[PDB]
Amino acid sequence: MEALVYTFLLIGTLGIIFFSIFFREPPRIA
Amino acid sequence: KLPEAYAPFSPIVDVLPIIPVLFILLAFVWQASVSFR
Amino acid sequence: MLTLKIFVYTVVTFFVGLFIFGFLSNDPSRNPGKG
Amino acid sequence: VNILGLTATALFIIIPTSFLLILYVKTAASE
Amino acid sequence: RAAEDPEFETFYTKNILLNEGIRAWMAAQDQPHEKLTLPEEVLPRGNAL
Amino acid sequence: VLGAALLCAIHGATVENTLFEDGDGANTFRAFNPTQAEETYSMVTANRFW
Amino acid sequence: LVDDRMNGDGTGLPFGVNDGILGWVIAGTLGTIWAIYFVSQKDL
Amino acid sequence: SLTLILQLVALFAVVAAGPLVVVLLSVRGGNL
Amino acid sequence: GRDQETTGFAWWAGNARLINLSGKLLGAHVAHAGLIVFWAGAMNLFEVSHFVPEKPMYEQGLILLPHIATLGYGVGPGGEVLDTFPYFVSGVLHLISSAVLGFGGVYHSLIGPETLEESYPFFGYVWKDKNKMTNILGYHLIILGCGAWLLVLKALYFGGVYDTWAPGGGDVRIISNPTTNAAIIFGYIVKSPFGGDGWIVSVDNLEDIIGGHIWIGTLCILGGIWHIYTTPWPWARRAFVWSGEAYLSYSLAAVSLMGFTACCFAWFNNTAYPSEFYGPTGPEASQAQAFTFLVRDQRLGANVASAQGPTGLGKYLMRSPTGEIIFGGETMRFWDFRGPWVEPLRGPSGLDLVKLKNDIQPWQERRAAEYMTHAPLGSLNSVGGVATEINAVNFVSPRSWLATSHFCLGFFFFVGHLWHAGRARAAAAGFEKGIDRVDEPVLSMRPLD
Amino acid sequence: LTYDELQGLTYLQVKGTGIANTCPVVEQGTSNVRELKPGDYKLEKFCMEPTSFTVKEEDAKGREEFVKTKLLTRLTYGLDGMNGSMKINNDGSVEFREDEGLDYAATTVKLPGGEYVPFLFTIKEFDGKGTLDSFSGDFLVPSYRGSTFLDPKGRGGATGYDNAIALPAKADADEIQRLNNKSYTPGKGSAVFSVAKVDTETGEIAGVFESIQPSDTEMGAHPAKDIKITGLWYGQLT
Amino acid sequence: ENTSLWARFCEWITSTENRLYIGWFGVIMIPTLLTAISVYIIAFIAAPPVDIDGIREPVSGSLLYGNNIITGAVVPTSNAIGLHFYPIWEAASLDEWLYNGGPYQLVVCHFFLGVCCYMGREWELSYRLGMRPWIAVAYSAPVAAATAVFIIYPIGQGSFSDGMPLGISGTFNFMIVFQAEHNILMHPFHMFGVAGVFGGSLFSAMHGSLVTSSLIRETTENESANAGYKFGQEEETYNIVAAHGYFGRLIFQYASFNNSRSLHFFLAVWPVVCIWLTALGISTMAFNLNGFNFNQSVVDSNGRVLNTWADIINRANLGMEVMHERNAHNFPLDLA
Amino acid sequence: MTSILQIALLGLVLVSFALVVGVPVVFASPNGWTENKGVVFSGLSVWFLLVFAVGVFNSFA
Ligand code: CLA
Ligand code: CLA
Ligand code: CLA
Ligand code: CLA
Ligand SMILES: CCCCCCCCCCCCCCCCCC(=O)OC[C@H](CO)OC(=O)CCCCCCCCCCCCCCCCC
Ligand SMILES: CC1=C(/C=C/C(C)=C/C=C/C(C)=C/C=C/C=C(C)/C=C/C=C(C)/C=C/C2=C(C)CCCC2(C)C)C(C)(C)CCC1
Ligand SMILES: CC1=C(/C=C/C(C)=C/C=C/C(C)=C/C=C/C=C(C)/C=C/C=C(C)/C=C/C2=C(C)CCCC2(C)C)C(C)(C)CCC1
Ligand code: OEX
Ligand SMILES: [Cl-]
Ligand SMILES: [Cl-]
Ligand code: NA
Repeated sequence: MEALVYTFLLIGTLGIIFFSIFFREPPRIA
Repeated sequence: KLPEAYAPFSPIVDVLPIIPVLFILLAFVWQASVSFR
Repeated sequence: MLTLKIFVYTVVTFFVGLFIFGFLSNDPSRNPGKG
Repeated sequence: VNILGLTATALFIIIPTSFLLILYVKTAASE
Repeated sequence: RAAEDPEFETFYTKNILLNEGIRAWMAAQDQPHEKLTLPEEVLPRGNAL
Repeated sequence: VLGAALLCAIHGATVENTLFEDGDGANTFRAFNPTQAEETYSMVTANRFW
Repeated sequence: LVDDRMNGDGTGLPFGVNDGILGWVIAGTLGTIWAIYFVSQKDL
Repeated sequence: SLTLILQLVALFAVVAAGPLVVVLLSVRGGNL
Repeated sequence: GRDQETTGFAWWAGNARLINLSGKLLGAHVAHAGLIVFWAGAMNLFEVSHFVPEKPMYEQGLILLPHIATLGYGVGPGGEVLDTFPYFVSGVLHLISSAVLGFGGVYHSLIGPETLEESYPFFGYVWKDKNKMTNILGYHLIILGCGAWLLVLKALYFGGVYDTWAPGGGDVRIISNPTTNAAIIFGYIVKSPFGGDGWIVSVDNLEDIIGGHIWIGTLCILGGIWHIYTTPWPWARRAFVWSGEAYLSYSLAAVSLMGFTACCFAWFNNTAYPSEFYGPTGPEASQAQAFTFLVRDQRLGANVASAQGPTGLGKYLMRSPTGEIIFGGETMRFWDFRGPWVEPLRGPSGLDLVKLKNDIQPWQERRAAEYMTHAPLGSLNSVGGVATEINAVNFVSPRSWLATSHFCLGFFFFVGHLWHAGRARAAAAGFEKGIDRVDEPVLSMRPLD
Repeated sequence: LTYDELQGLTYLQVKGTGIANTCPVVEQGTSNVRELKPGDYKLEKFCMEPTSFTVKEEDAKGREEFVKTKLLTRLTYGLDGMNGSMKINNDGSVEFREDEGLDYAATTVKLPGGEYVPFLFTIKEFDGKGTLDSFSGDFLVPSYRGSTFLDPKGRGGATGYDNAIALPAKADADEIQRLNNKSYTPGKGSAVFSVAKVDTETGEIAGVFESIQPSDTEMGAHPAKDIKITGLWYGQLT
Repeated sequence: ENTSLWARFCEWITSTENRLYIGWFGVIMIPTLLTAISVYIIAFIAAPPVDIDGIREPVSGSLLYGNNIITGAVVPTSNAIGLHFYPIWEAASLDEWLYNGGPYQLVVCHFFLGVCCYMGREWELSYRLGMRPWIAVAYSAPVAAATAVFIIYPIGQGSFSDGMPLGISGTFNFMIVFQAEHNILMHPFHMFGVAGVFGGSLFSAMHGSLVTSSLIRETTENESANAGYKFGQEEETYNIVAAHGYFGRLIFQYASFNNSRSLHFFLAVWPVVCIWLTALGISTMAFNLNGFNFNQSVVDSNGRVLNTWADIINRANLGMEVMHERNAHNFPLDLA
Repeated sequence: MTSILQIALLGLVLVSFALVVGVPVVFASPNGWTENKGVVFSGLSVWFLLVFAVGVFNSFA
């Protein structure tokens, strides 16, 4: 049960990392 | 120990290894004397 | 295990060869500089 | 404990996530 | 889990043992007001060290 | 503390390596004048790199 | 012995090649990449 | 002691040598 | 000297000012070589003046006298020093030669020609002159091959060198029949660097060492002639960067690798770094403690073959993962250690039980006890032992000093290689001073990075 | 490999090969076995090499059997260099005694399911009676852990806390088999040896063995399992 | 039209239009780091216990074996293996490879290769963008530190069991045993490293606070001040002169950094050189050079030892030493 | 012969110190090298002579 929670939290953090990398707001040269 | 004929020069032997350390400090002295030109 | 070792040797050799011949492929010319 | 820690973790995730999602979605609708 | 299973070891349990060693070997000289004169036989130690 | 040391090192390196030329000479520390109204390093290039 | 193992550890083995097929696949992979790079040179 | 005195004399001589060279080149012309 | 206005280099980069001054660069080099030979001679004279005959060299904080003793000067059987006059002569010769080198360096730095290209075309060079660069490299390769052959001549005809593997506890030996087999020689260079293999640090006999030096000398001379009579091929001319800073970066990477390797030689090798002069290695000291506590309890009547520790593995003897009989305890990690005092006790299966029961020599026992008490563990204020031991003995192993210093030097020279390789690439490409601010490349690139 | 050619190789070319864990094989000789001179012999260079580890196990459906394992430790399970004496009579009766040597090897196997079974593969103090084709006997199986072994909480038999001290109010009356005592009572194991090959020119004997012994009890804890070791054995006489 | 296969592959590899730059350092970096990441995640979740000390006494390490995020670790390789390079194909079975600590060596070797090629890739992208190349030199300091704790210290100690465990409580165990055996707190290189991290925090806070203090008014109070900066604006967003004037009036009008480039060079060089020093300290204590041993340094006229704070530290270190590896030592000296 | 060697080595130390202090001074002096040629050559020659003399007298001391 607790291993489920730990693995879920770790993969959720990694998903946030993935989204922040590949779906970031693009910096605009303007 | 040094050879017996060279034993009285042991005091000046004991100072020599620091002279390479003194050279880089001498470079800094020369640069200060030219005001770090 | 020997099959695994052969496969890993092939993989490592492939990537190392890519590295070596990539820097052999006129790499100092791959810059945006002038001259 | 096994279940009170579970609900504490779930609430600590979801409620600030809800707050952040509310603010982000209104901002992104405002471009 | 460690109390009901003698084969369960983690780095956390190793650190707990190390903390016990720190306290026991430090207290006598580190807290003189405690007046702790603990004989060597009661000090937690490992094998041959 | 460790992230702040990382930030200090990485920001100093990024600024020092994204500098504009701004003057002839291999000593870049003389290419900055404190009374100037332009950036001395390329934020666009630093952002692209990182 | 109760089980099989390569027993290649130690012994000062050249590139860790306990079977000549390993040296052959190393040479083949390196030579294939070299051949691609060589027949593909003067193309930049 | 004689050993310590001679070590100190040698130390002072070697320490003063290079600075004396720089001082002499400063007061005697230049090109340093 | 020069200023920043005419060179573009500040005083803290002032040596860069003489990148394109051949004569002054030569003067800096020759003065520096004089400095190196000065340190060699002065440190050697310091070590012989502080040398005390009854104690072994490693107890006296000496790092150069072990080198000359390994060359085989002034020592006898068992590493016992017979005369320190060869060491004194080495120190004096270095200290005198340093004066000539210093005079040459000071001359070429101060009043020599700034550039050698005009009046001395043999010595004149530009960094882009790849033929002249290969000529200089060839001359230096020939000199290095002659140095390796000097080591070979000393080993074969000029008294030999110290063999720690000689029977009875090592002695100075003439090396007859060096290992010239190419398979054996280049196996070392293609060995793994890990435990049990050790790459080239695991060379364990003077025959292999001297045969490898014959190979290195001949290859260096042949490559020197090759570089004198050849020009770099077009693939090399496209692969490399042809400038003084780039050449310096290549040398920095090479000497960083050499410094790390020398660190590992000092820490692990007991053949080229005999324990009689350098003290035991770490593995040697651990195995010596295990052997001493084996022989003591054997003398106390205990059976060292059936005795098991708290874990059940065996207090004195256990098995390596490949089955060899090895010393028990944590020194199992050092089960691949080989030393002159333990290899007579090893049969094909490892530590032989009947040899450990009956065939233990007094010199082996004395070396084991000595090496147990002089393990390479100490503090940087030279307090011997583990960090918890009190200030009683004054000992840090020369192996420890050499390994620590040369790992540090190898790491800094790796960093310097990175610095100079990057700056050489950036200077060749033309943006070592910064972005042009009018032709910025990223502004010409497609967005979204 | 024969013992002669094993001694004909050096430590450098044996190192890393695994041969150091392998018993010598009597390549010469004959299999008559009874064509051996009877008498009193000094058993010397006794060596034992397992070829299989099996663990007695009980499944859900009610079937007991010796299941196959995966050897977790490396080639450290060999016994060699043991000494003793053995008595051979003209009728074929044999008595077998092992005095001392490398007569113990800590081994760990993995059961299907991921369970670790550590045991002490030992043949020490082995009394064996029988015939030349088979003799059975008993040997002492010591405790896996010595009395000074400490658990991850520091508790142990001849050294330690004797209670869980991380719990200021929980060490009493329920973890008695965990903290109140750490038992190191020794066990016994059964073995059957069988001579197969013999050479009377040199006195070397060899054969197969089958042993059943208890595993580790974890210092008075979770009950031991029965380990069945089949393997080869070798030795020299007088 | 440059139709060659290798030319097309090379143009894709060295392309600056990829979202993440690959380069020739990246073609080694990406597979090694992906291998290390995969094995680390799988081992951290579900690896069986590892006999780290080689005394047949395994350490669990993984979540499925009862660890939390703090106590979970990838356990270092068995002491019986030492430095002997244990890959999967050198094991009789995956179970033996897991029991003996093979995942640790796999992850450490691939991580070392990946971070070296990460540094090279940093140089490569700086070169392809027309930048100055020394961000890789700055990144060499954490690379040196990781190499020291994962490779160099196991080399000097003779066993990968002495590597830092890939975990949090494992890291704490590594630190505690390291202090017990080497007195790292009394090591000057470690003191320089502590000064470097503390100074890096101080200088990061100082520089950020000065730049934020001298920000020029471009927005309103209802808007975030960050909105006063636009990405790619030519002009400076803060008053360097005002920030320098405040700093000079704060401590000393001299000993300042009115040159912005000199200031940023200082910010780069201080923590990097100090982390270099402390990584070298770890690497030297790998060969047992240790921190300052001042035990029983102060004695009175009659020779009685006057204990000091160094002696109190020594008592703590004795408690640390007599408890680590409680069953692994058979002989009094901890030479191995 | 030992006293002769000691006197020669003392003179060598003095000449070495004189060369160390003077050769850079003469080299970097304005037109100092073109005027002190004889003095510098005499110092170098007496230095080499003293080195050879000490080396010879070592075999007799
Ligand atoms: C074979 C050695 C070698 C060579 C020949 C040079 C040559 C060059 N380097 Mg250098 N460099 C190298 C190694 C080398 N370096 C290494 C090992 C590093 C350190 C990681 C660097 C880092 C580097 C930097 C950062 C820079 C140079 C630059 C230069 C140029 C000017 C140097 C100058 O004026 O310094 C003058 C000398 C000083 C200012 C003295 C510095 C004080 C030092 C740190 C004292 C250290 C003493 C310490 C006790 C030693 C022990 C430490 C440790 C081992 C325990 C010159 C062409 C410059 C350049 O790029 O110009 C084009 C430049 O900025 N180099
Ligand atoms: C290993 C040490 C080393 C070496 C061999 C050199 C070599 C050189 N440097 Mg220097 N330098 C060094 C390190 C070194 N440096 C470091 C550490 C720094 C940082 C401060 C610098 C920074 C630097 C700058 C800023 C510049 C150089 C330059 C020079 C060159 C011209 C010398 C000159 O005109 O000085 C003149 C100096 C003097 C007149 C005073 C010293 C006189 C001598 C040399 C003292 C030696 C005493 C010695 C014991 C006598 C031996 C006598 C013999 C018979 C035994 C010279 C080749 C210059 C250059 O590039 O030239 C174009 C330049 O501008 N250097
Ligand atoms: C490869 C280098 C090397 C090695 C391995 C050693 C090894 C040895 N030497 Mg030796 N020595 C060397 C170079 C070396 N030395 C040099 C270059 C000199 C000239 C100073 C000497 C002169 C010397 C003497 C005069 C003596 C020794 C002694 C010793 C012994 C003890 C050393 C000790 O106590 O250190 C103590 C530890 C240190 C001093 C730490 C040094 C820290 C580094 C170098 C500084 C780092 C820079 C700093 C932290 C950051 C600032 C950067 C920049 C601003 C500068 C040891 C066997 C002693 C002995 O027993 O001889 C018989 C002795 O009395 N040596
Ligand atoms: C402060 C600077 C410093 C100091 C004082 C030293 C000092 C030392 N280093 Mg060094 N080192 C340093 C910088 C330094 N290092 C740096 C910057 C690097 C690169 C990172 C290295 C790389 C390095 C390596 C690779 C090695 C040393 C080693 C050594 C030791 C012996 C050096 C030696 O024998 O020279 C060698 C001298 C020469 C090469 C000059 C030519 C000598 C000729 C060929 C000798 C001929 C002898 C002949 C056979 C005699 C017989 C004659 C006749 C009868 C035939 C010595 C303690 C060695 C050591 O002990 O390992 C731990 C070693 O292997 N160092
Ligand atoms: C474990 C087994 C492997 C052993 C490892 C060591 C092998 C020896 C490698 C030494 C190569 C010496 C450097 C030559 C120049 C390298 C740069 C280059 O190339 O520069 C390029 C340069 C440009 O013209 O080329 C040239 O000058 C000509 C260079 C000759 C290239 C050598 C190729 C030899 C044969 C390769 C394998 C046969 C390949 C066939 C495979 C096809 C599919 C089966
Ligand atoms: C360029 C330059 C530089 C550098 C310089 C140099 C590096 C120099 C040097 C030099 C050198 C490197 C020198 C050496 C020397 C030597 C001498 C001078 C000697 C001698 C002799 C004697 C006299 C001895 C005696 C004795 C004996 C025989 C034995 C017994 C003891 C005794 C000691 C007595 C600088 C940085 C500054 C700055 C810039 C410029
Ligand atoms: C004496 C001795 C010996 C011998 C040794 C030897 C024989 C050695 C050698 C060796 C060798 C024979 C080596 C070689 C090497 C090589 C190297 C080290 C390399 C390299 C290079 C590089 C790094 C490259 C890079 C690149 C690429 C990758 C591509 C692109 C371009 C370029 C070119 C940049 C012995 C041990 C026996 C014994 C003891 C002593
Ligand atoms: O693993 Mn971690 O801690 Ca370095 O000492 Mn030996 O090993 Mn173990 O004991 Mn002490
Ligand atoms: Cl621990
Ligand atoms: Cl131990
Ligand atoms: Na212990």
